[PDB]
Amino acid sequence: NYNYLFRLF
Amino acid sequence: GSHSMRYFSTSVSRPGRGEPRFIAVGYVDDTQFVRFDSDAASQRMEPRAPWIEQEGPEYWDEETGKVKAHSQTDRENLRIALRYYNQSEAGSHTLQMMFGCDVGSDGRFLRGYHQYAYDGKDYIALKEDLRSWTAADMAAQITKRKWEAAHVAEQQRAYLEGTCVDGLRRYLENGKETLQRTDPPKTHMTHHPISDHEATLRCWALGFYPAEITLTWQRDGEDQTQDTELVETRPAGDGTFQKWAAVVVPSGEEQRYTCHVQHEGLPKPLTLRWEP
Amino acid sequence: MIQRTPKIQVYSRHPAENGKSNFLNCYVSGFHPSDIEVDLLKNGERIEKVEHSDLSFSKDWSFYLLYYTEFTPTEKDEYACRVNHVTLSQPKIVKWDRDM
Repeated sequence: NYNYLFRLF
Repeated sequence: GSHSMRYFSTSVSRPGRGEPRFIAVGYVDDTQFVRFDSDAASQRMEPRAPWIEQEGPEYWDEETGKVKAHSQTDRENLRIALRYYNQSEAGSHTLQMMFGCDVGSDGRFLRGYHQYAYDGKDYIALKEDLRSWTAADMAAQITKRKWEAAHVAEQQRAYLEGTCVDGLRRYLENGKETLQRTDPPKTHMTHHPISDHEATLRCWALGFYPAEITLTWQRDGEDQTQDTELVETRPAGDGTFQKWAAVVVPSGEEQRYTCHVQHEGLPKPLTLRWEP
Repeated sequence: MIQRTPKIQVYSRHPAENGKSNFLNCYVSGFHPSDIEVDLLKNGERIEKVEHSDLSFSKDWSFYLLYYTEFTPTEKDEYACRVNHVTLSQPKIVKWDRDM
C-alpha cells in the first residue's frame, strides 16, 4: 500500500 | 528473517519537451509487484506480480489516487529545489524518493524509511527514530524547518508503522508461494588464460532468489578478498538472479583456489574447486 | 549534479546452447541521471521487439534497467548491447560473450 500524503519542500 | 517493502519514485524535469516524467515502482524483497509511469498509456497503478492481481478494484482505485498525488507533489518539489538552489529553468533535474518498512519473522515492524535525493545527492531523510530529519545542505534545512513545524515526521511514522506493515503482511500471505520461497543457486566454474603467467577463475551462481548472496574465493583455506573481481548481482529476467566472482590465479595453482557460495536457499555453504 | 556512466552486462537468462530457446539480457546499472538509450544488436543491426524493466534504483540512488528479447543463438550469430548516456560522447557497444 502506497502512503496517502506527500509534502512540498 | 526480515521481509521488506519499498516504493521508489523518480521525477525528471525536461524544460521545452513537456512536464516531468514520473515513474514509481513497488517491491516486496527483490520482487517488483506494481508500477506507475506518467508516460504509460494506462495512467493507472499497474500490477507486475501474479499475487497482487488478487486485490479488489477498490485497491487499484485508492493506489492510483495516492501515486498520482505523489506525482503532482514531486512535480512542484522540482520547482522549489530549483528556487532554493538558484538554478536556471533550462536544465533537466532529478528528484528521487524511497519509502517503506521492514517486518521480522513475526510480522513485527522493525524499521522504516522516507528519503529524497536531488540530482543524485541526499536531500532530506527521516532518521532511524522516525521523529527527526537529516538535511544534507542549506536548501534541505529550509524543508526541514517547514516539516518540523507541520509535524510531518509524526504523519509519516503513522504510515510506516501502520498501513505500510499492514500491506507488507497482506502481500507476504497472498504471495506466500512466491515471496517466502527460497530458490538455491545453480553453480559452475570457468577458466580463462589472461597471459603466460596468469589465468582467471570465474565462479558462477545462476537462477537464485532472493538476490542476497556471498561468493568468496579462498586460497589454501584463507580468504582472498584482495584481487577478487565481483560483478553486481543481475536479474535473469524470470525473477531469479545471477552473480559471479573471479580471481587472477598464478597459472598452475588452480587447485590451491576454492569458491564458497552462501545463500538463504542452501542448507550449507557450497565449495567448488577447478576441475579440468 | 551527479553524473555516473552505466555498468553494462550482456548475458543470456540460461546457459546458451546453439539452436535452443533463450532470452538475451542487457543490464545497465550504476548510472545517473536516468536518461539512457539501450539497443540490442544482431550482427550490428538493431533488434525490434526489445522490452525493458521499469526504472528503479539502488541504495546509492544510481539507476538500473534490464533490456531483454527472446532469441535462439547460433554459432555465427554475434549479439551486442549499444548504450548512450550524457556521460558518453559516443554510444558504447558491448559484445555478448557466452563465457563471460
